[PDB]
Amino acid sequence: TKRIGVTVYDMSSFITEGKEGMDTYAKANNIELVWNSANNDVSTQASQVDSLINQGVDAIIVVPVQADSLGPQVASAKSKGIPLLAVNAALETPDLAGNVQPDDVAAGAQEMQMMADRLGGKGNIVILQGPLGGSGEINRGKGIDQVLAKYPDIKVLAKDTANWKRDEAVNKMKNWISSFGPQIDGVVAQNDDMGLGALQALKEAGRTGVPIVGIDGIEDGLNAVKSGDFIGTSLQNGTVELSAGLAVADALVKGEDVKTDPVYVMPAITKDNVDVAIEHVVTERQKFLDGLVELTQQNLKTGDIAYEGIPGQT
Ligand SMILES: OC[C@@H](O)[C@H](O)[C@@H](O)[C@@H](O)CO
Ligand SMILES: [Cl-]
Ligand SMILES: [Cl-]
Ligand SMILES: [Cl-]
Ligand SMILES: [Cl-]
Ligand SMILES: [Cl-]
Ligand SMILES: [Cl-]
Ligand SMILES: [Cl-]
Ligand SMILES: [Cl-]
Ligand SMILES: [Zn+2]
Ligand SMILES: [Zn+2]
Ligand SMILES: [Zn+2]
Ligand SMILES: [Zn+2]
Ligand SMILES: [Zn+2]
Ligand SMILES: [Zn+2]
Ligand SMILES: [Zn+2]
Ligand SMILES: [Zn+2]
Ligand SMILES: [Zn+2]
Ligand SMILES: [Zn+2]
Ligand SMILES: [Zn+2]
Ligand SMILES: [Zn+2]
Ligand SMILES: [Zn+2]
Ligand SMILES: [Zn+2]
Ligand SMILES: [Zn+2]
Repeated sequence: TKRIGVTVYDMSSFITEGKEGMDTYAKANNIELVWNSANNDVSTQASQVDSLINQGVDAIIVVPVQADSLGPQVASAKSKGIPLLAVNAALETPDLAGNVQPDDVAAGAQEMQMMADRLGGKGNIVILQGPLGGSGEINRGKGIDQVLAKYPDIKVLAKDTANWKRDEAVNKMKNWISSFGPQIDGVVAQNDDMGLGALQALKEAGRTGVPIVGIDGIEDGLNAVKSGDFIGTSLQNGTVELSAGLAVADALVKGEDVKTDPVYVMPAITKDNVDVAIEHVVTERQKFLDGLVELTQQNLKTGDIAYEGIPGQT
């Protein structure tokens, strides 16, 4: 019956894994999802929101390219009575109907603390950023910086974007390897994909054993934690977070009272608890998806949208 438009920045690993959860929730709730991807382009994404508005969908979910963007489109949707939500990354507009977000400051702090823990408080790092001007790099950078403020013997030799993408990260890391070589003691990657690119560049330079930390716990990232290729990650289960977003959208379409700004807190993932994450995200995906609608409705009650039973969670 309900038609809910989705425009995402790109089909990243996180979004790709999460789409299955969104689509599972939609099918269980009589929602047709209109999927669009903006391939990392703000104007494309603006055009997609315009189109969804023109189509008269019941609600719109934006996973934004840029935080400072889409003002006219979000004001249009609001003026027309179409609930528009930001999910997964932030928008600056005051007109959102819902706002379903990770705590990216916390996640950045957590990854940097994992690295500081590994290094014993001393060493030289490089930092791979998400797309500049997205809330993910802004907020993860703030949390990294909060932790760097405690460690005078940790030095950042370089920081740059690789736009969430593995192969950008390989090329950035190869330039830093040619500049700094074995002065690089660790890599803090703002997502797992970029950390895996760095891993590949280091391998091809003949370096194994360099500490790398990520964020997301995508399939390949969890496997990297299990194998020791990463020191840790922070779980951002897209099946969970994106389905939570859709559930807030669905409640707004139905006129129900709902918490419209729940926060997804990413649990730390290490070799101690990576098995369970592997079951949910890698080896037992379909069993997890069979449970997802129920998990989502329970968690929308507690507000604890990240709960999935990872060791360490409440
Ligand atoms: O670019 C939007 C988000 O910041 C992004 O989807 C991140 O949450 C994710 O960690 C990237 O892999
Ligand atoms: Cl994937
Ligand atoms: Cl699917
Ligand atoms: Cl589907
Ligand atoms: Cl791309
Ligand atoms: Cl306004
Ligand atoms: Cl912690
Ligand atoms: Cl802590
Ligand atoms: Cl993956
Ligand atoms: Zn892409
Ligand atoms: Zn699948
Ligand atoms: Zn699907
Ligand atoms: Zn453009
Ligand atoms: Zn902002
Ligand atoms: Zn307004
Ligand atoms: Zn916080
Ligand atoms: Zn911590
Ligand atoms: Zn050193
Ligand atoms: Zn920035
Ligand atoms: Zn590659
Ligand atoms: Zn190569
Ligand atoms: Zn994956
Ligand atoms: Zn809000
Ligand atoms: Zn919790």
